[PDB]
Amino acid sequence: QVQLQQSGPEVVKPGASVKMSCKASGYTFTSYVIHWVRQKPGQGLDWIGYINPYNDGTDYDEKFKGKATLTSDTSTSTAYMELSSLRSEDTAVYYCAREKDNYATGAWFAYWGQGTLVTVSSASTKGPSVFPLAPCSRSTSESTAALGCLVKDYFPEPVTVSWNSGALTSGVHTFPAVLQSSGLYSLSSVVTVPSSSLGTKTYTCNVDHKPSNTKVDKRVE
Amino acid sequence: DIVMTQSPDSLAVSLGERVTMNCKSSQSLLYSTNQKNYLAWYQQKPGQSPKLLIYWASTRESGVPDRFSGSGSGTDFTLTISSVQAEDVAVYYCQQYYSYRTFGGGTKLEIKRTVAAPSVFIFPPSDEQLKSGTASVVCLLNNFYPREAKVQWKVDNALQSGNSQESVTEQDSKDSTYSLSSTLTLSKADYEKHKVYACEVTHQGLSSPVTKSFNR
Amino acid sequence: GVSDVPRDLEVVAATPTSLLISWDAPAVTVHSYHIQYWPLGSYQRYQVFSVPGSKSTATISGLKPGVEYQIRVYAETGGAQSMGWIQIGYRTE
Amino acid sequence: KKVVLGKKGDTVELTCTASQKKSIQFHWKNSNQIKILGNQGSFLTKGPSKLNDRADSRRSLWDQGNFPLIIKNLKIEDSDTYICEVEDQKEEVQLLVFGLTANSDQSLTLTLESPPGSSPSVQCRSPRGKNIQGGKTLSVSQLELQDSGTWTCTVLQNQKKVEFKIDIVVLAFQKASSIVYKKEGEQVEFSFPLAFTVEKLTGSGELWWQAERASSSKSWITFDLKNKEVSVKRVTQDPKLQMGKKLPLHLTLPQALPQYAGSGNLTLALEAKTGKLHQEVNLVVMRATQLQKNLTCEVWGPTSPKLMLSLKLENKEAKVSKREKAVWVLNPEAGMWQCLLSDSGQVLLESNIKV
Ligand SMILES: *[C@@H]1O[C@H](CO)[C@@H](O)[C@H](O)[C@H]1NC(C)=O
Repeated sequence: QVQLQQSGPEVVKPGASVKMSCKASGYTFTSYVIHWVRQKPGQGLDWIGYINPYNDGTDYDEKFKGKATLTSDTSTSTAYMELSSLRSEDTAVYYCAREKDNYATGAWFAYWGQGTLVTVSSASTKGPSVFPLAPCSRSTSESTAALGCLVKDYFPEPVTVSWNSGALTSGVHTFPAVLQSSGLYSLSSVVTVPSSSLGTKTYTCNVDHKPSNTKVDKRVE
Repeated sequence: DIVMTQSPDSLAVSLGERVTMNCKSSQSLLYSTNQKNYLAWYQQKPGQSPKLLIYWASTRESGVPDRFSGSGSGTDFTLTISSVQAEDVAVYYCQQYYSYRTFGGGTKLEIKRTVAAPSVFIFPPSDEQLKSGTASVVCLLNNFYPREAKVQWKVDNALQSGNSQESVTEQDSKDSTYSLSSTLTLSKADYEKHKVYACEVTHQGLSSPVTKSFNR
Repeated sequence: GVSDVPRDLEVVAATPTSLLISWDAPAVTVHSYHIQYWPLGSYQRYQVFSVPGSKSTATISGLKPGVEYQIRVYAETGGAQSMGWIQIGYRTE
Repeated sequence: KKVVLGKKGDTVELTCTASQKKSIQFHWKNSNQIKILGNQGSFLTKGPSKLNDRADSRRSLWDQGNFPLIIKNLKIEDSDTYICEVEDQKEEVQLLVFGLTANSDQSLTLTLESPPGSSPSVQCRSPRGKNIQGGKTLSVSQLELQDSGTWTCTVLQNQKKVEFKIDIVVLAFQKASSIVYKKEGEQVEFSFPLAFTVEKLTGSGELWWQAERASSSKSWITFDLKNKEVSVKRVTQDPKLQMGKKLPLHLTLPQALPQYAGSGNLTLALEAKTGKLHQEVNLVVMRATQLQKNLTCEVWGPTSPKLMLSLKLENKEAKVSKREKAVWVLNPEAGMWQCLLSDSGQVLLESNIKV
């Protein structure tokens, strides 16, 4: 089981540099080449560079010849990449990957990291308030009923939501966030259950925000 | 660099049908010595990282099911999904490793289903949000296939503009359907003033436009 | 842009005393190719000979076995391009 | 199994052996399962591959049980996976061949010829020791006359490396400048390598210099060049200059002194084209020494204002540093101090002194 685990999401002032990490485990860290890919929101993958952990050998793509810097800590078995003079465009998601095998036998990116979201901005990180979304009354003639949570005034993205400690996964829809006019994102999460089952089970949604380190579970009924 | 180009922009395919997705490279990827194409195919389902599908352009990864198959040689390559399952809603990328490592623009594969209407619901604002001073009124549309949906907010029979913020998912993996969330945000004082709230909806599946209303 | 440099220079086959090199011509018409060979490090001991711009190869005789050499080929255009060159290295048996 | 890297055009031998120390049937095939060569009894049967000319084997070792595959004049396209096949089991050896070549658009360019799918990183060290690291292509943007020796580039793929050596020659009268930094008392060497086009051609030249005092421009020597023969027309008594009779335009100063410092112009004209060729040369001189209890380190000549002088013990940190032309310390701590004139990244001149 080869794992690749990157940093969490971050906020970085414009012009400042962001140094992010990628921790490898499950193989000889100095024996395979590491690659970095940038993906902007809902856009294609842009290759950046590749680092050889053995001697910290370095080659980049021209687009990132100035920005991208790849180093590796052999003892901790971690690969880093830092971008310099961040710009508004540079807000994106960056992945770290590995070659399947060595010495040109396997050069395709087979094992992948989860991704790191860097929100290039000068605004302050803020905690999400979680509100319950419930029907006005349980008089619905139709069997299906709707329950939900309302995550409002959170910055920066991402926020992940799970229902009943991640147990409930049928008929759940977590919507992509929207930037409120105020300037903070506002996300809505909902789930479907039958009218007969309200009050039988207790429904609670788990909101987790990484830049703020906030986990608030809201009881909804 | 080697410029990779993927056609089409996005693709709509019906269930059980055959998919063809093309990747053409700037210069050749075929290596004359060992007669191997240095090209690979990747899947990315929403919210996840990319997944390896085909390596050497002719071979698939152990996890990959049997319906996917890689074809082509030289400069013109093609991914073929034998029978589209509902769970293949994803964006597929192609990459070369001959020199450096360049990707494609991507092809979004969307499934085309039978038309189905939305099951619509309205929520009032929670008491907890009202004690803070803000009223938010969310209107939900669930599992409607035609992505085209009209939602209008009427407050005491009055259209509202400029204050609604709407959000839509991508195509569900289980049944290939969509969902929408229109959110009306206003202050507590302005919310108290009016008595009746309702989101009116239109859809290709709804022969008569439908509304759901609540009263404070 | 509009370069005047010989390309894809390599050694086709060799003997402990002689090299035979081949190169690929540039875009422009070339009046003559100048083949300059010297031992590694010591530029002072070079010997250079000229071949006509239509000839693609040249033999290099009189070499010492087991010696690193440096080989440089220029291209001169008569129009007033410049003296461009591609350079490799090699070792005799 | 095995992994071998090679120099383009060089010769490598792929070792295969068997358990039985006798002559037995075997053959070689590449990644595409194509016959490279086989044996039929005593005879050696050639394979159908495009490697037919260069691939070969040594029949001397067949009795001893070794079955090597020899490839001479390696090409990058040769890099592939090869398989030794005796009828019982197969041994596999993967081969990568690199190459290094130098283009020129003053300025120089290096391209690393690489096999497909490789992920190589290449660092390169100058003759003076300056390291230039890069990917598949390196660019030598700015060159000075001093740094014109044999450069060494070491190429690394994963854990295996290969060394390349190539010469760089910087032309004198091109836009590249010459500069030499010397501690007081050392002999000074200037070289002006000539282009191969004009080296046979004939002309005349001389060298003008300016000292610490700008009152006068001395004009050290006048010299004549005919055939490939350098003869001197006039020399000043003050620097005991030596002009090489030999063709490489070589000029030596007997010992570096502070008065012998400053910018200079070397002008060569030629009866053929009658177009004045010029070349810019600088000499910077350091004096770092102790008089009784005083320690003084001064530098003379045309130095860019940006560089900085420092006095420092090699154990501790800089006891004094200014960007000026002179530095002085009184009653310094006991130890082996050092005076440095340096830019931001590297130290141009270092002098070691004992207090
Ligand atoms: C050492 O000699 C230099 C020479 O100019 C002088 O400037 C400095 O003051 C002297 N320091 C002493 C005598 O301590």
